[PDB]
Amino acid sequence: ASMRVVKELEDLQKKPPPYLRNLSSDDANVLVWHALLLPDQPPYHLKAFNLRISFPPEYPFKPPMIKFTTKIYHPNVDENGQICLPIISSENWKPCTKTCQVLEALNVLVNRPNIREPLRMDLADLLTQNPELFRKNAEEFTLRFGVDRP
Repeated sequence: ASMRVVKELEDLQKKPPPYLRNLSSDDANVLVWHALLLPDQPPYHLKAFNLRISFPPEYPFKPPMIKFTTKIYHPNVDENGQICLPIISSENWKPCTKTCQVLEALNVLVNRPNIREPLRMDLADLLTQNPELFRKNAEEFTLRFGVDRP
């Protein structure tokens, strides 16, 4: 479990995707990772967003758990950094799924909001109905809470 996680960790730190920075495991726990996500989608591209990836002791039979620690204003994340990400839901989780694929799909989600099945519906509606107003909302919130962009 820690054995699988460490090698996944090493492989990603060595060859990171461009949208993933400061990938490292917690000072103490090897089954918790932290990373900055760098969205490209305005206005989130102004800041970087830190996330906590937790591996359960059962991993890879059980799916890992991702949350944002940095606050983000987004249709698909709640105020506590929670997300619905199919690839790591229990319904869908497959032990042969790697963490890099999890991270890829999260990057996709952040970049391309799912308006059909959102976490924050008002936000989904806003984004469909007044994209420019959404953008102002997300921007102020990004600038206010975002980690500086590398």
